[PDB]
Amino acid sequence: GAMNSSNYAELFNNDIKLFVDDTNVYRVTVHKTFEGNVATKAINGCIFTLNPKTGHLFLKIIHTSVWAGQKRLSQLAKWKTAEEVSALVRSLPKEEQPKQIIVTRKAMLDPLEVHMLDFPNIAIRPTELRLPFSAAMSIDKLSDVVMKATEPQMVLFNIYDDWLDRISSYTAFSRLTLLLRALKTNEESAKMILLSDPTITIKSYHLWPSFTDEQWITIESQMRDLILTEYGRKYNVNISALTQTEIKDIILGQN
Amino acid sequence: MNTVPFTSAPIEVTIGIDQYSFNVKENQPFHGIKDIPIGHVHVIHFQHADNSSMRYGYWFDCRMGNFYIQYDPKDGLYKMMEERDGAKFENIVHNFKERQMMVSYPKIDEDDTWYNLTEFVQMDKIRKIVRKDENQFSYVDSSMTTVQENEHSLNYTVINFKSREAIRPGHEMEDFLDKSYYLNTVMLQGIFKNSSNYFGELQFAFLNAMFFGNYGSSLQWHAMIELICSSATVPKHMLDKLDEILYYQIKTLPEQYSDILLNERVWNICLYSSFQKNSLHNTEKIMENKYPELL
Repeated sequence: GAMNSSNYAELFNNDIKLFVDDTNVYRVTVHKTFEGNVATKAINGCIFTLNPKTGHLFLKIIHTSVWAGQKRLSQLAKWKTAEEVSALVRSLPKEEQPKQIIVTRKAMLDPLEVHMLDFPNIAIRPTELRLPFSAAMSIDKLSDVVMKATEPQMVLFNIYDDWLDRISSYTAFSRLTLLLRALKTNEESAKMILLSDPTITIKSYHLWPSFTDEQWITIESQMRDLILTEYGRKYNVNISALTQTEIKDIILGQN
Repeated sequence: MNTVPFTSAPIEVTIGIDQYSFNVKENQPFHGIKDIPIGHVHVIHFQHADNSSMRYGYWFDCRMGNFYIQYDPKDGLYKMMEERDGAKFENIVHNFKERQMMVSYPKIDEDDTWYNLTEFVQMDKIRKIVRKDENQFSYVDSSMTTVQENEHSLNYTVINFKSREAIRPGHEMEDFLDKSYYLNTVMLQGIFKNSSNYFGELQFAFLNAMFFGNYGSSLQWHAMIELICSSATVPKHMLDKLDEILYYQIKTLPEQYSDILLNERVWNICLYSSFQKNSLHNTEKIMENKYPELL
């Protein structure tokens, strides 16, 4: 699984690398046109590009103007993502450019390889982990900045808040993935956990609440419980029977 | 019809000529091959008893000269040579009169198969790939690799669908999804100059894969097929010709080698997914009849 994957271990070496998730690029609301058929209406989307080492999230907001006059949007979205990711990389100083880009969906490989031909030293690879990055719009400050956009724009976030002052990148990425996996599993339950104590505030400049080290342990335990009970119902298994490597496989989404 | 005499045959050998083959045993008298349709290109090839030794041979054109075979005890190979003096060659051809023991190239009154397999293969196409030397004929063997394999070389035009050459900057999606720019501007207009040269290399790739077992040649053949089919815009005369070219290749392919000479991915794309799938009418028909396991 993930815990015996040399690939997974590599995320936390000293190479610069970026995850790209394109799941939220093309988003719609569902309607009906005069012919009675299904009608879709694009709403703003985003590219989730993350440095798992620093927590820096380059959130490219995909304003609905970029679909105007275009067709086959579900195919185009992947090519647009690739276009933007490559533009990002071009914008960066050389020693800040990633040695590797990991796409969450294999359908991104051809479009990104083609767009990155000017960077032959940047390796594009898929992952066998089903990472929960699509749940990114369950984070209110991300959802809000995307929906309020009136034009294409890039917004930088640190998705680890101030955690790296106290824990390692591995621990912060594991925390991030746990939170997103919980929000993906059931957003209401996951929010009830995060927001149960309103005296622990989400700072204006943060995405997550200001838990103490002590409090994060409890929160992480509750998130784990939520995720594993859903898996447990899905397969009719007691949580307590799951091994630690199994739990990580569940959380990271090992194929 | 022409003759390729042998001035000696001192060593056992299995000999191929175009699609035919025969054995010459230890101490068997043998003076060559006659009744060869003049045509415009042929291959003669050789295999000795050690299965581990290479198959080697020569592509040649009877129209260009008087060619013959002679064993060379120095390199230990049958070699092709040219006789520029017509009278000396005539003497070689008629040496020994009724005592001549020769193979007759089968009559092909309605087996235009060899013509169809080599329609666009002329010696200049071959020399592009197998570097020209002092001879009017071109040596090839089963140990040769392509420059692409390398990354005695087969210098095919490199086709790479994910390369700057295939993709104009700013046309990424356009050029990856529709290969027309790459086929028409880069390959046909830029490199091959015309479709006959393109088809010639495609046919030679097939023949080398079939005769000398070179996997890189099979890769090149498939890539040149895929390039055409994955282009929305192809000159109509190419489109109409491609189906016939492939039809005879599939027809002639040794069925024992079909597993390693035929790429499932490329054929399913070309026949069922590509822009030009409807232009492969007979090729689809022969594939379905002869190799249904590939579809």
